[PDB]
Amino acid sequence: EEQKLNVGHGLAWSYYFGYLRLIIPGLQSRMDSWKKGIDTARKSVVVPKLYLLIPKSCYCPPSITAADPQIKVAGVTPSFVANRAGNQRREYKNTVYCFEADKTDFYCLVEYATPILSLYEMSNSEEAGLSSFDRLRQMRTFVATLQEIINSNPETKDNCSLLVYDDKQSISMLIKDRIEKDLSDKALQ
Amino acid sequence: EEQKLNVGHGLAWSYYFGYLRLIIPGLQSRMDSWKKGIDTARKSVVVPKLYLLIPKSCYCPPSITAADPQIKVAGVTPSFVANRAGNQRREYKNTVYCFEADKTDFYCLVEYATPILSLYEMSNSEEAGLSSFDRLRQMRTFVATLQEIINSNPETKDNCSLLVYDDKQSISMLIKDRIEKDLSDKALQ
Repeated sequence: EEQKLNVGHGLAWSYYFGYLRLIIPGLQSRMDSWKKGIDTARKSVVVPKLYLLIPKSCYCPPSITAADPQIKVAGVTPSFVANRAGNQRREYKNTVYCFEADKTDFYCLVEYATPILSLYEMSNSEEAGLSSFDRLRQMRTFVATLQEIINSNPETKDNCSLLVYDDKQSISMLIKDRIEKDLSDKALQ
Repeated sequence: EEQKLNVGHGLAWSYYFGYLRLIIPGLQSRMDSWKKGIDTARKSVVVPKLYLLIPKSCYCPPSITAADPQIKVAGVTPSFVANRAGNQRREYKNTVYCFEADKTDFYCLVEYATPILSLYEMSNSEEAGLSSFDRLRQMRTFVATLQEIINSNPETKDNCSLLVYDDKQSISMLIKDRIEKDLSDKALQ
């Protein structure tokens, strides 16, 4: 049936509790400590936000740097600890990316929304129950639900942005345009 | 709404394409090579199946051995490679467990169904959209969908068994009873 192919709401709740709720809270404070390590002649903007890439094809390439060689790994925050299910502790580190634009170095966190890779696989699969699968519809439920979850948590609301785009430009260019849009409003506030 | 809390079908499709489709196919052949390493006086049964623990609470403890100290790590298959999304290769290894019962050593693969940990978190969370969340209903959609996916792939159908149980006995005892049930029928066939 089509109902077993209602998958997007699940992918969102899983991505949040299994990952985003763990790696995002605290991010501003971590970037404040990390930012103090930049000491250069170069103008640099450090944005304490994770930019989540949601390509329309749902194809998540395995390396950011390989998809856009303008986005280069700048380093990594110090490790921190986060808890699932009350008491299940794991160590994490945020990976900082850097791209140059308009003679200024921009630093942020960037990742693909890896759960949508299953949307890609379900749409190209051969498996049996998949005839009435609608990739864009599930990608929309994912985005919509995930956006609502992220907004409902003040530890994630302002430190996370979902970037939906047609991957058929470049991702660094997309991120630069979003950073400009976001930074204007944070100054307005 | 309740519809954004229809999550079980998603957790199942994600667990399959993001994990089970990758670590299960080939398992019989891997256990055949691994089995040849057992050389002892002890009677031993090597079952080439992954037994997936689905506790009713949806609490997945972080160690099999810590939940049941009768299930001990016996070793690991040689590494193999599996592909997501056509071309995204990662290395994997199957972890073999051993428990003793009735004076015979039983060897198999055992894992908790980790996606259900998000069902646990959604039911104890405080987050906003979660008022009409029904943990058992979502755990049933998960099991039902996952069972259908696993059966539709001949590379997984016979090398995977879902063990649903009330975690309020022991898991090794549960697995032993399922192995007896399964081994009878494989002989009938």
